[PDB]
Amino acid sequence: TRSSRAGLQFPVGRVHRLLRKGNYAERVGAGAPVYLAAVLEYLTAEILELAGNAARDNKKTRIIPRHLQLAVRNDEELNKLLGRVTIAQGGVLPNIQSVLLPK
Amino acid sequence: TRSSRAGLQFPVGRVHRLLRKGNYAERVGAGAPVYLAAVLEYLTAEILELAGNAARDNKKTRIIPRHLQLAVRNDEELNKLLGRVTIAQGGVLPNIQSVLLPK
Amino acid sequence: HRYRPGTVALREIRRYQKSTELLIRKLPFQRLVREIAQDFKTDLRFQSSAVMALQEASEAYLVALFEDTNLCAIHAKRVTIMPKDIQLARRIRGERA
Amino acid sequence: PHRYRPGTVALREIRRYQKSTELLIRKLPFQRLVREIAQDFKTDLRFQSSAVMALQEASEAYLVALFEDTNLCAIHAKRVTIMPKDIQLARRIRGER
Amino acid sequence: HRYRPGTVALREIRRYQKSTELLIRKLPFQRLVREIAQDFKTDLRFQSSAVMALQEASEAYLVALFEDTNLCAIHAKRVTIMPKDIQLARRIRGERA
Amino acid sequence: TVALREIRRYQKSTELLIRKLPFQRLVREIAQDFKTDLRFQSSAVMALQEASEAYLVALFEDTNLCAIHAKRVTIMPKDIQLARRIRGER
Amino acid sequence: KVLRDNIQGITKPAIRRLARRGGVKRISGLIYEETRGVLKVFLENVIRDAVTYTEHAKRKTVTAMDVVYALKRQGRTLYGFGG
Amino acid sequence: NIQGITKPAIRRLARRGGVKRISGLIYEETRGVLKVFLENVIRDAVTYTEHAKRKTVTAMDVVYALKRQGRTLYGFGG
Amino acid sequence: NIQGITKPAIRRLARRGGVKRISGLIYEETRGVLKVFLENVIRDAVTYTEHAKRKTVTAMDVVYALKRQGRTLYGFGG
Amino acid sequence: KVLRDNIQGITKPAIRRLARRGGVKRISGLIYEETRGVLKVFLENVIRDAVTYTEHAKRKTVTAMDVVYALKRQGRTLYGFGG
Amino acid sequence: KTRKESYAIYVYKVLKQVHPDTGISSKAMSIMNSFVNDVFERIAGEASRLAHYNKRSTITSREIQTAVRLLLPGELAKHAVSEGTKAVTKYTSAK
Amino acid sequence: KTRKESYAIYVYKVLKQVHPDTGISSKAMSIMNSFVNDVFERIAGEASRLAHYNKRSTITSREIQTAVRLLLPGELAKHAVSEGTKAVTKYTSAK
DNA sequence: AAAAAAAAAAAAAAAAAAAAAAAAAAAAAAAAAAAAAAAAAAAAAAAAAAAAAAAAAAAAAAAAAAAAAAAAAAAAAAAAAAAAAAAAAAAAAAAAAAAAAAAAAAAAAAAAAAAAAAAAAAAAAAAAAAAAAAAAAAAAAAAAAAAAAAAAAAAAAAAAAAAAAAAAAAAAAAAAAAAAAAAAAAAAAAAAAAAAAAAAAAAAAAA
DNA sequence: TTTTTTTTTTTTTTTTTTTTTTTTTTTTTTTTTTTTTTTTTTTTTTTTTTTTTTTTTTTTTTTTTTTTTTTTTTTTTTTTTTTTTTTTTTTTTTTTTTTTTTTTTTTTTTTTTTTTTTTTTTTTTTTTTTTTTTTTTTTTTTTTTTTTTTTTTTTTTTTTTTTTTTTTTTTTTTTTTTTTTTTTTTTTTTTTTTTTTTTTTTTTTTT
Repeated sequence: TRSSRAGLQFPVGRVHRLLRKGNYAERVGAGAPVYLAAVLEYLTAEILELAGNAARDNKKTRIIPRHLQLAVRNDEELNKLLGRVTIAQGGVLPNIQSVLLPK
Repeated sequence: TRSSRAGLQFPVGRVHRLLRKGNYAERVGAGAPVYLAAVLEYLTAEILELAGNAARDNKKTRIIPRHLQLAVRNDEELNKLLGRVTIAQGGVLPNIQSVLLPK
Repeated sequence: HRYRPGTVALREIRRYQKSTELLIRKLPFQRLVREIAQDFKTDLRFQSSAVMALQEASEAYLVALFEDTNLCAIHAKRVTIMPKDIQLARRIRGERA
Repeated sequence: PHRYRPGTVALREIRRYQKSTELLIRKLPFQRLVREIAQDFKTDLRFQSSAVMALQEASEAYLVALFEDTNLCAIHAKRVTIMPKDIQLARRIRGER
Repeated sequence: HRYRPGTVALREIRRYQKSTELLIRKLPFQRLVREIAQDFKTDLRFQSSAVMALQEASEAYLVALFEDTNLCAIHAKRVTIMPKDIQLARRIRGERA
Repeated sequence: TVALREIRRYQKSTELLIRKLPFQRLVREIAQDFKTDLRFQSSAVMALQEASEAYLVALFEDTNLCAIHAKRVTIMPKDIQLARRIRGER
Repeated sequence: KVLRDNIQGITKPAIRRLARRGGVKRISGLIYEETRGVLKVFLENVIRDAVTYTEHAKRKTVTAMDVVYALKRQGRTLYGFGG
Repeated sequence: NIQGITKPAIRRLARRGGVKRISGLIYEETRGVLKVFLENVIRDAVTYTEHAKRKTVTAMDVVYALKRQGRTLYGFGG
Repeated sequence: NIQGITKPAIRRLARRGGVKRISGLIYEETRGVLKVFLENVIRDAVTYTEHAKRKTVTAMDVVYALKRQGRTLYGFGG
Repeated sequence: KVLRDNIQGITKPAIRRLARRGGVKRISGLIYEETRGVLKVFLENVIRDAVTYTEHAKRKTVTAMDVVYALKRQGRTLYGFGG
Repeated sequence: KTRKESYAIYVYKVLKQVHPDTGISSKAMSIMNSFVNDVFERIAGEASRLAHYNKRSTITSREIQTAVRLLLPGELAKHAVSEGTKAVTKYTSAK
Repeated sequence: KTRKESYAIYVYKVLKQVHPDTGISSKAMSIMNSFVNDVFERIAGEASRLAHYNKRSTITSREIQTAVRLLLPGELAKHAVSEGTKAVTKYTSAK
């Protein structure tokens, strides 16, 4: 398939059909689905690697949404990317202000 | 026979139906359907008398929207009623500018 | 025998003022609107009722255009119309820029 | 005996007023006029200051709208000293009588 | 033995930040959903997915508001919450008209 | 008295408080610092103005409300910092 | 109290200023009369609206939202005063 | 189409409207004004036709679109 | 009815927010605020539901209503 | 030519003008710096957005349409030049 | 199929009243039906907006009469309100 | 019978590459699929926005390039342009 | 300081159910050729930036006065916090019910396309003179600004009266079910009015 | 000023088609009871405008000239106009063909209904302490005002370049077909996380 012919993992014909039904332009270039597939593949690779690091931190084998939330919340700019976004079984990080603890 | 009891023609039961299926509010004073019916017979009677006069003057037993547009356009107030309202194939009165007239 | 400009013109003015029926030939403008309506959606059948209503809406808009255009030409000290009148008029009305 | 060209202060205050958004109507005379028409219709109506002020800016906006329409019609009419004929032309084309 | 004020609060705070779960059992929340739903139309069968997402979203939103008020109290040099805090938080969030 | 006189006077109108010359100067500063060889739009400059004062004054009153929520009339930078914190931007 | 001759409260300089707001450059001395007349007629329209509204408002006091109602009736929709 | 409406057609229209003398550019200028108005009308028509999941723009939907544009016209069985 | 949100539950959620000392007044007013939140979401969701022309609400309606305000949530396969 | 220092050049009194526009009566003097910071970050964001638009347009100048594109992109809804 | 709403009988009898012998055109009665619908639409909308301006959810004759005096010209308005009073008193006389 | 679509195979492969010895919760998977669809629609809608802005009814990877430059944090953006250009050039050289 | 008290983390064993992997269904994309239209390349063109300069003046910056407001401290009330206790309902799994919503078919509309007939709309050429508009003339009107003056405006204060809020009735409007037919859909009859042909007379244009 | 030339407007006769009544029915309304609560109703008041006067001066009105603007004429050019002939493409009736929205109804799937017990929560009550508020100092920062100038703002000028139209050939993407191959679903397993239980030590609170 053209996926291999571009050296990617994503479904090029399927995603092109997605773009077609998208109703965004009458016609489009051929490499555009390749390009978007590549960037999405990069992003998913990054986020899954961070989640795997998190799973190492809590010493687990599978992947939990809480791991995802911890990973994203640890990095400031990634959070900025997912600003107004929230996640099922998200949770929040342990964050306590200085004066809150007793003395 | 609510209409006969109210002394009009338009169906008070049906007009009240159209009122409350207009879903305007929950409870309704009973005078509203009768009053609305009455004002409608008044207005249709006035416009119909004007149309009949225009038709018979036009030597036309049948009422035509030419007659209706004549009636509306002669009366400036009735024009005001149909301000942003136009007539179906009524047509324009002969209203020629003064200078365009032959000498 | 030759007739100078203006007389038969005004005769047609009054004849078309008394008349109201469609002057635009039905099928050509029907094709016009069929092709215009096709610009967005496809597999559109077309019942003649909406067709005729569209024609009449267009024609009423047009007659408003002409009456106000002639009025504007009067205001501009003319009896011949050039398009400056239509932009002025529609801008006064508020539709165009 | 200082003399500016006829219209110099006019245009200078043209920019000044366009760059300003202040009510030009004198407030007490406006409230008096509001009272005048209110008495014309039905007396015993307490005059809210907010209602009267709202009337003031709404009336002035209606005014200024008619002013650009009339002035631009006159300019289209190859004139700048607007005279009442342009005014009723503006009123008629707006539809108001 | 009786514990000093604050210990329970901090311990539960820590355990909840460790925790990841809803802190409202379903049935009252579902019943509230049901009694608010028909206020527009009766006989609406509900999706469990829908209602669960509703619960989660409500919880997230209110937790966000909680941190909002916590920051407010920090700004207040106070360690106790009170209504004008949430009023300010809502205003600055701008969700309230 | 004079400070609150300035309050009412500056809240009166919608004219452009800032001056064209320095504002355009900052425009070219924040332009050339990234990419060269750009001819600007005066209309773009006007939009830059309008947006800048709009956003700033938005911050101005809402931080003012925060500071009165801080029970005081003299402002503090941390008031602005909290305001932007809830504003959700970073 | 009833007052007459109140359309002249928009004095000649006031009319000239309002014209300058609309961009009118040169003004004939005849403009002021017609402007007074049209202001009179439309403002009578709006106060008729207000009088009707207040008479049905269980009120004997024309108020701001009454003016809003009169405006929105006469094709003058706008923000600012509620709704 | 836009020449399925011809110059003599524009003449007849202008005579109905009382216009006497016409410029050439008037023809195409008015044709374009018709184009834009008609296109806005049909855009509302179709959006609330297939909004009402219909393959064909109904005359009643036309009535709605025109009444939205404040140009109400009677005689369509509402 | 609306009191289904127990005040100890409110204390627990405050602890999730790390709140320390909580007055009673906060309870009822926050109950009202969340009620407002809920009515917004349900009205928008049913707007989409009738827009979908069904008398059974769907989770997709819920999520789309959420996105109507940028209230994006995951884990439900839009 | 060279570009330098104009950002700081903003007069503190102009900022205070804007603050009285903001209705703040009493003002600590320690605000001008962070106001500079926030304004410059916002405006650099928008100007870089504009530059990105223009470079994909292959045009050597800027456009107000691009300006409003960036404005709405960050979420600063505003008509007047469009819509 | 469908029993589409119409006012043909009522308008026809109104005709037979105002002009005892007068012909008809189908488009004329369609105009009449659409016109009556429009009257209902505008009057009802104004009446509801008035009823909510003074904070009441009961559709009484009071707000419809105030709306019609807002809308109809003086002659038409006063004649309409007198007609409404007549008709309502007639019905209240009966049951 | 409903044929709902996701990216379980694709996300599973990515899981393998970044962490060969790991599993997954289907909840996290649903989150990931919604994320995929979300980012896709955001970027594509902005591409269509550009298609209107540029007066061109066509989009290329260059369009997407500008769009992602708009949409993503700087470091991620430059990484992104790296792989996007690489993949596009690789495929174009390839067939 | 120092020690006990929960408490909570670390480790470990049972256990259960989730993840996932092989096979089948199926549904859809790669590959293939034809082509028809958007865009690129480019040359010209003209519109706007922009670079710079003097002239006018205004905004601001520093210094000094000054003053109020914020922050720190003291101290007391109390009200959430933190114990105890009793109580009840959330739930979780099973059993029940019932119905929301949809594919295949089906009956029925609803447009669309063509033959082609003829038939008047539209086209064009070609004459041609009138009108749009410039050049120029006549003129009149209104705008500018110094004076004088009317009264608006800013600011305080007095009162009575509109109506807003607080309890409380009534009464008015709604809900449901049996009684009962009405307002629309079809058929057929008939007469109102266009069709057609022509006559009377009156604007149009030449002398 | 008189006379010709259409050209329209008017009257008779045919027909046709549209209107109007009469038949069918079913889908809508009336009546009656029952409920009930919104809407009104009465009191309290209170504020909220209305009512006036002074002090400051601001806005309006007057006046003179000059001047500059609209209007009028004439002359030009061409701008439309008009006529007859040819072109044409409209549109109209009947026939094919599609096709296409709508609608029923089996199934099927999915939601809503009961039970219960029971437990873990909620609720409640009683100390209390830390938490909030409130009050005093004070000092210090933040401010206004004057002067100086260093600054901005305006208008030309000249450039120039930088966008912008159009035209051509290009890519190149779209369309339809076949094939072939992909993604999803089920079942099974196992393989993990979960639960519980014990041990450590770590702090909070008391001595």
